[PDB]
Amino acid sequence: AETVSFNFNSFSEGNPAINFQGDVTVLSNGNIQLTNLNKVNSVGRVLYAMPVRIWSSATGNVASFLTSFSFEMKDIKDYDPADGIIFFIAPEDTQIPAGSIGGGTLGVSDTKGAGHFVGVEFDTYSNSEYNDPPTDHVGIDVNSVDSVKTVPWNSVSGAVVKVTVIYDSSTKTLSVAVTNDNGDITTIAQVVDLKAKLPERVKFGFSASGSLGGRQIHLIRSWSFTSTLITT
Amino acid sequence: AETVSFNFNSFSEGNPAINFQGDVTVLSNGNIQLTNLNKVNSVGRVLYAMPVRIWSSATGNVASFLTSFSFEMKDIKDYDPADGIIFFIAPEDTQIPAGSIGGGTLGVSDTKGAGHFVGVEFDTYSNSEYNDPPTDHVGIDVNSVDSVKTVPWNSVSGAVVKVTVIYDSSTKTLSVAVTNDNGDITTIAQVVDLKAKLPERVKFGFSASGSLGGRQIHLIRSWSFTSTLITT
Amino acid sequence: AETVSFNFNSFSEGNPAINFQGDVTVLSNGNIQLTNLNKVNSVGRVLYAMPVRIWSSATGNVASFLTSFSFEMKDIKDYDPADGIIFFIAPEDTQIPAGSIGGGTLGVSDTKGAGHFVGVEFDTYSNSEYNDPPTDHVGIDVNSVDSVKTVPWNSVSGAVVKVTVIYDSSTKTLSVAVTNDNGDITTIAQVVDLKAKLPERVKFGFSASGSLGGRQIHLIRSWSFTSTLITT
Amino acid sequence: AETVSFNFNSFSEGNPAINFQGDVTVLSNGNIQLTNLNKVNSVGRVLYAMPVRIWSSATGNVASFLTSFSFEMKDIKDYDPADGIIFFIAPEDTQIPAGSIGGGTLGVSDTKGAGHFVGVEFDTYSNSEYNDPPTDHVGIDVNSVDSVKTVPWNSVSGAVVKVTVIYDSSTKTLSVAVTNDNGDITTIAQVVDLKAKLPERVKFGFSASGSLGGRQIHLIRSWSFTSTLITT
Ligand SMILES: CO[C@@H]1O[C@H](CO)[C@H](O)[C@H](O)[C@H]1O
Ligand SMILES: CO[C@@H]1O[C@H](CO)[C@H](O)[C@H](O)[C@H]1O
Ligand SMILES: CO[C@@H]1O[C@H](CO)[C@H](O)[C@H](O)[C@H]1O
Ligand SMILES: CO[C@@H]1O[C@H](CO)[C@H](O)[C@H](O)[C@H]1O
Ligand SMILES: [Ca+2]
Ligand SMILES: [Ca+2]
Ligand SMILES: [Ca+2]
Ligand SMILES: [Ca+2]
Ligand SMILES: [Mn+2]
Ligand SMILES: [Mn+2]
Ligand SMILES: [Mn+2]
Ligand SMILES: [Mn+2]
Repeated sequence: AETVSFNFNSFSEGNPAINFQGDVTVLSNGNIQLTNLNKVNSVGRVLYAMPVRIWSSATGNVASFLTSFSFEMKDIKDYDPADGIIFFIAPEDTQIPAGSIGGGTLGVSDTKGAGHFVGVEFDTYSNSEYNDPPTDHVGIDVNSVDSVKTVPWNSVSGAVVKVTVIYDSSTKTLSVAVTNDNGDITTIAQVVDLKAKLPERVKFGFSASGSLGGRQIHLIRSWSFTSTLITT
Repeated sequence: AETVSFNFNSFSEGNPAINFQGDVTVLSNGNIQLTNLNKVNSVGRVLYAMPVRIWSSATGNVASFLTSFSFEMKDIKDYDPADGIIFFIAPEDTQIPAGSIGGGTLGVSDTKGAGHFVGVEFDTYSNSEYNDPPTDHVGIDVNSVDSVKTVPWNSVSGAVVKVTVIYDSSTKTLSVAVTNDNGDITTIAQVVDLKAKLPERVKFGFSASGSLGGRQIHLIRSWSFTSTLITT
Repeated sequence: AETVSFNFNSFSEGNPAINFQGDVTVLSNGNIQLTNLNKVNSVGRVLYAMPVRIWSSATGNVASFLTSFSFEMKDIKDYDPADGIIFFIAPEDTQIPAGSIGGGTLGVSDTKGAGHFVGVEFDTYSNSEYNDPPTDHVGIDVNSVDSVKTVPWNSVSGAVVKVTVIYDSSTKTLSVAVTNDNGDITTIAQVVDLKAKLPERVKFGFSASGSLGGRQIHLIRSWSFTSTLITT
Repeated sequence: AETVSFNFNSFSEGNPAINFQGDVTVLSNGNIQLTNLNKVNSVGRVLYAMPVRIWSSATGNVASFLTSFSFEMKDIKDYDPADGIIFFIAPEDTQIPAGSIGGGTLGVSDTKGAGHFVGVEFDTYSNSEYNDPPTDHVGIDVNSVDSVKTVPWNSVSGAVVKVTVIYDSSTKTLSVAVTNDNGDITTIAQVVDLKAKLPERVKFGFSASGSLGGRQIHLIRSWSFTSTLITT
């Protein structure tokens, strides 16, 4: 079997295993701050440097994975807490969209909200142009920020949130479990054929964005991942 | 929302939060040993004392849950390592089947392998009478030990295994991620409508069994659980 | 360590984790109203269903706990605002006293004011037969409503009151911090050996009562609790 | 009554309500980092600017207070995680000791471990010269880092810890409740006569320190406080 696994309790700038793109910054406490609070239409993204092979054209197998991470979003004075964080999977050549308006595109799509990626979003702002639900929410995105499926959620300022994601190759099911600060959990699952939406080699990472009037702190505190592809 | 959550790093006999049924024993190290190595057709089960309400007839909602636990199986001299452990959900009145033959019924079904429960089994013995696969395996069981779906696996003696289970109420999907000793992960997912197979109030627990010639150590080391039911 | 913890932001009738005794009712907003405004000598009690083990006869250890809750008392027309709320700890078999006269017994003691419990009372009526102080007050009760110790307080109609309680096993000190509507805090502490007054297994809950002429609204809005017993 | 209350969800440099002393730094996420990871014998302290009157020479009363705060300690590469954090109360003229060696003095005492303060310490290093216990611990300090009383504890890297403290004027009891990451709580209480150890006006704050080889991240995330002195 082909297995890739890593664990980050703290991040550091200069670690060859991580790729920073945009306004990403590494705080003294090891946390990653994705956006710059003083920039208009800010966008920051962090990726695992090494491309992971999620499927083989030789065998036809797709890999399974288990990943968990914790994040924190916090309100800043005078600005609307926006726009949110997104865990995504994209081709190995992925770069922040050219002329990115930040904001509701979460730093992964164009102005229409289209792009080439698959991901789970923790959206803290209702963008009517992308058909966002009227409340904070978690959603499964397949090549667009106009979510395929969403579920009501609640973002608490200064709260450490924990997430666990499981992808089962056989059923092609992607399920997420979000453990809120108060103990409550929120789940969402959707069938996504990674083999038909993405290429053999891909990169995993997080992205966040803001606008002119919408800004807040987007922190990534830890991240562990394991994937296994049956090579036979 | 209605949330139930608990965390067990070590177990102790005398804790009103746990129900012991059968040959269950609590070791000095805080571990739970499910079966008795000196008994024929031994059976031991441990349940969370408080019944959890997984669905409401009033609203029609089903709860979502996230649970993780670690176990260990170890070979003993002269006996075949059998038969395995099973994480199950059953009605609040659940008791070890009358005249239980232990063995391949995992302590949850009658001789035909039928019963009233939903669970995930870590089977270390191929019982042809229940249509078991020819190797160790993980399987989803709905009211029977003749698994609805299974996936090849490998039980390593003396190895601590970790499991994470997510049930999404919306899709009614139950997904499991098993992290082996060597780092590799095994997953299996299946759609199970809990509202149609079980009653409003249920109990969660683990069960293990042996036979005359099949016996091994079955240990439960830790267990954390959280469920949330939307009451609206 | 043996830890029991729960959190209630809202209560609902039908939740197996809660035991209702007496005139208790669950409002549409999730609050619990303890007494019935239309009944003479009304009494209502709510308990956490699962019995908690506060001490072990095996080791000799007593547990420590931290609990916080918020309540509201409101005046109704023509009736004297009485009699008050009481946070108590009693044996697992605890029931409203037979032939309870409600009133100044707070639904936990007999006519002489004796009973088997430990609790903190927020008394809004001076009952001279139980040697009550001449003003509203908070008191520590050990098997009697004739308080071991009391401190002047002031009950404000329609005001949300917050309370935090800490019990330190080592010193066997029980301290209470009451945060009034206007910001001021009131505290009271007393040494109470739980191991000598109560049995190994107990139940936690609140109780309220009224009389013929004394009636008012008694609301419980939220409640969180955590206890840890060192099992070694 | 005389009441002083404040609440900090995030800290900012430039807020006249806070006094920074030493290597204190305010991160972009609003957290306060007490020590400098690149300095030998680093020391950082933060105090509430306004002096609080804990007792009156006119009446003879002592104030009661309820305070809660959350912190985080994190391991850095190559350095021993030391030395810890301390919540303290000292005279209004309090300054970092002259020629402070940092380390085991927690930035509040001289080399002998003597000083003029009262506080609760979260010690992550056993300094034999101050008679420290052999494990991590919480302790009550009265004018010395050679704790009057301590209790075993465990510091988990990257874990958000919550603490609640209550001081009852009548009994002169100070009790602390520490809620660990895994849910368990730790408590410690001690009788301390504030009126005989400190002057009428004092200042509240936190302090942290490191040495040459001992360094780690010390963060203060939030802090709320309320004190009430009966003026009559
Ligand atoms: C006016 O633009 C909108 O501003 C919001 C905050 O107010 C969000 O950032 C949206 O993404 C953005 O489109
Ligand atoms: C006939 O006994 C069989 O023995 C095995 C070990 O050999 C297992 O325990 C099987 O369940 C049991 O059916
Ligand atoms: C005449 O009965 C009294 O009524 C009061 C209000 O007037 C309180 O309820 C007292 O407990 C009760 O003894
Ligand atoms: C010899 O210096 C010591 O270093 C330790 C870490 O190893 C701690 O910092 C002690 O306080 C300090 O006294
Ligand atoms: Ca949005
Ligand atoms: Ca079998
Ligand atoms: Ca009274
Ligand atoms: Ca020390
Ligand atoms: Mn969205
Ligand atoms: Mn099987
Ligand atoms: Mn009274
Ligand atoms: Mn110490």
